[PDB]
Amino acid sequence: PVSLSYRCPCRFFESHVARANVKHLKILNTPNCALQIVARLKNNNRQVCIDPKLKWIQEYLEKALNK
Amino acid sequence: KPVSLSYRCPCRFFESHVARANVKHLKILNTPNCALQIVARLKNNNRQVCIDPKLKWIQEYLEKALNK
Ligand SMILES: O=C(Nc1ccccc1)Nc1ccc(-c2nnn[nH]2)cc1
Repeated sequence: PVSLSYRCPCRFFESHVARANVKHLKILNTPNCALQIVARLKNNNRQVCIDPKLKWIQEYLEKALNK
Repeated sequence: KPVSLSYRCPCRFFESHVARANVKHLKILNTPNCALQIVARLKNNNRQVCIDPKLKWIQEYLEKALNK
């Protein structure tokens, strides 16, 4: 089958994930995709794509970086 | 050690020469007790390595993911 770009592993996102329920975030190197952010959740150990506009993500990433 | 028994921060060492093009993804650990929270999974060899948070391209990489 023909493919016209690399597939985006994230097609849908969750908007109601809390920072406290995240083991880690993964930021996928898929810059042409709208959704690059995955969370692995603490309560069940599953991965979900998450809303990149969640304000807590920004402070989470700033703290990781400004070290 | 199993993780359940580990008190050590996960990243012992970091790498400063990881090219953006060789990164499958960055994993940002939720470990505020620790200095190094950024792990890259590499495309060419599939290793996970901790990376220097001052690596040149990381900030722009992360900002682009957010700015959609
Ligand atoms: O392989 C790497 N590290 C490692 C850690 C423990 C044991 C053996 C090896 N690092 C690595 C970093 C960057 C690149 C690379 N190639 N092109 N762009 N980045 C390849 C390997």
